[PDB]
Amino acid sequence: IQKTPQIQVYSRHPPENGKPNILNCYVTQFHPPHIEIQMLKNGKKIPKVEMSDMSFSKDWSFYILAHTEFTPTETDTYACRVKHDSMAEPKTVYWDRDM
Amino acid sequence: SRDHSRTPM
Amino acid sequence: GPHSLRYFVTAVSRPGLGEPRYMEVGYVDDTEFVRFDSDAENPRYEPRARWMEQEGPEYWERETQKAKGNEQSFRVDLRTLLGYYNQSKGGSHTIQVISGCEVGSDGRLLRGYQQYAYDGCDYIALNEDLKTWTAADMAALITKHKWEQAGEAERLRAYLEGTCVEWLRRYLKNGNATLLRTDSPKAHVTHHSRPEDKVTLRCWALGFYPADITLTWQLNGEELIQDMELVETRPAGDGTFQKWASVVVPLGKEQYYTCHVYHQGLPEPLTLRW
Ligand SMILES: *[C@@H]1O[C@H](CO[C@@H]2O[C@@H](C)[C@@H](O)[C@@H](O)[C@@H]2O)[C@@H](O[C@@H]2O[C@H](CO)[C@@H](O)[C@H](O)[C@H]2NC(C)=O)[C@H](O)[C@H]1NC(C)=O
Ligand SMILES: *[C@@H]1O[C@H](CO)[C@@H](O)[C@H](O)[C@H]1NC(C)=O
Repeated sequence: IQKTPQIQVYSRHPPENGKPNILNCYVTQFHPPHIEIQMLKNGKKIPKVEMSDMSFSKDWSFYILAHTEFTPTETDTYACRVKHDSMAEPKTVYWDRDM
Repeated sequence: SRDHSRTPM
Repeated sequence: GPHSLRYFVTAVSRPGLGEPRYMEVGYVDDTEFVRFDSDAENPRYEPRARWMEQEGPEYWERETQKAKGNEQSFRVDLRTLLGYYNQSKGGSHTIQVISGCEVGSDGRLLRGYQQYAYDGCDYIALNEDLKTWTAADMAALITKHKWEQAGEAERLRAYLEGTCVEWLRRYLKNGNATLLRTDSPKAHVTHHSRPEDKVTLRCWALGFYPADITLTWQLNGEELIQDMELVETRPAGDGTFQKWASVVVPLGKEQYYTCHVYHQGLPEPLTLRW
């Protein structure tokens, strides 16, 4: 029952440079449960990342949220990197401030 | 509060 | 409205790497409130919601002891299922359980449930009558027979109608400021060009609670659920949720499409245009 994870990256509030916000990486619809999730700032791992909201859907696939507080800047780039058996190489999804 | 003392599978 | 208490339990074996990982996560409605993770040093049940500060030290000690006992029961189940399915001891397998109850606005039981899965597929589940079981295959039939002989459904029913309901009522009382609140969604529309003479219109709904919400796109008063693209409602890191829905429209005709947002915190649905 191998299901490839859907990876979504988004902020709590519309991005505004200089103002505190929260960055989220929601990884969903996957199985098996073993998985590696990392949030990155300018390509460097972010230290204090909280894991929360772990649950399963009706088809038993897993869901989990990674999030951290952050203050967006004009130059800073953010992304979420995920490693799971359903994929050969790790997948990196970038935060798109204009989505 | 969680359940407990369940019958094994 | 109705409220629920749900526990998501997972046990995952890892041959050659020690004992299985065991996790329990509890929710009252759409709010995570407690958690247990066997991989944390000094594993104990921990609060995940501010209002759980209202429980005394005895609560945490008792829940931790129960979690440790449950962890051991699932370690045994993982071995038992290898036998039922005639599988090797070198592969990783997963057991999942969803357990809980739902009550109405008056606090009376509406429904109870207990469903199990093995390696991501239905295994056994308690029927709505809270008296009989539904087994998905012959392995689960062995479990069904064991549970019928042991009176497991009666034991479980007592938990669902008693303990589960009583504690859910207490959690709703203690966390009323958080659980009975309504955060209204704030919406806006983004626009994106496409290769061919068309554009993508995306409607965003932010900062709302509870999670249930409806986002739709309309044209001439007709809903476009068929041509709509969206994401499942998702948590935003602070106890609120967000969602978006999009549609592709012809360039120059974006003014004919409207986004409609329906939610508990919107006395009158929102209507947006690009
Ligand atoms: C949320 O409920 C409180 C009542 O407290 C609850 O019951 C306690 C026994 C304990 O279990 C708490 O943790 C529970 O939250 C409401 O507080 C009362 O508010 C009224 C006026 O609004 C005031 O006259 C009372 O003195 C307050 N009770 C006390 C002494 O704390 C609170 O208003 C509720 N919040 C909302 C509006 O959702
Ligand atoms: C279990 O697997 C072995 C090896 O594939 C096979 O020989 C044996 O017959 C199986 N047992 C069952 C369920 O009959």
